[PDB]
Amino acid sequence: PQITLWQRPLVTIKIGGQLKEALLDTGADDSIVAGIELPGRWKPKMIGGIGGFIKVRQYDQILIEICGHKAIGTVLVGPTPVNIIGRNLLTQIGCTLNF
Amino acid sequence: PQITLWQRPLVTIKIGGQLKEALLDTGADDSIVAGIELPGRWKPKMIGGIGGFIKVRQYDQILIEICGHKAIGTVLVGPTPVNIIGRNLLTQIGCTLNF
Repeated sequence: PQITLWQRPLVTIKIGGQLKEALLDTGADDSIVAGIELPGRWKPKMIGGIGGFIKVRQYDQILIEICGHKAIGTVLVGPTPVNIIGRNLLTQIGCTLNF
Repeated sequence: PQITLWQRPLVTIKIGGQLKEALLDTGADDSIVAGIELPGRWKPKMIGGIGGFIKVRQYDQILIEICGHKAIGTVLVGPTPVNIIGRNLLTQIGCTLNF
């Protein structure tokens, strides 16, 4: 479909039974979700953002169904403001920026 | 043109005789630019980000030529690690997220 940036670009995700809403972000190299209970072994990485660095938990091989398109990528769990579906998942779902 | 998100969508911007590169960012409601000397008056505003918060200069009605497309909107100047062309300008040049 096409979205049409007059509204913030939100899509729904299904990540391990938890139905949460997430933003498609073109200027986010990674996807970070807040509030989800994610289960297993994790490698701790530190991410950057603007005036910010937060320790995310890097969990690999997590299936996330983004708006009814599936992608098995890497999701970071953290105290983020809005949930992000960044480039690492956007590529799998075939997302393109156009003008 | 349609940008593939396998590589960061960095576009060239022309803002007041200063040529620079900027990120095409759907997850930012406002466009922020680092310390590029801009002329005029500025209104207080400080915005929400991941990790924290930064104070900017609400500069309304300044022109920015993004990929040779002219747009005029509110640009913010400040402690940004990286440059952003956010939603308030993104829809003026005609940008859509397709999938």
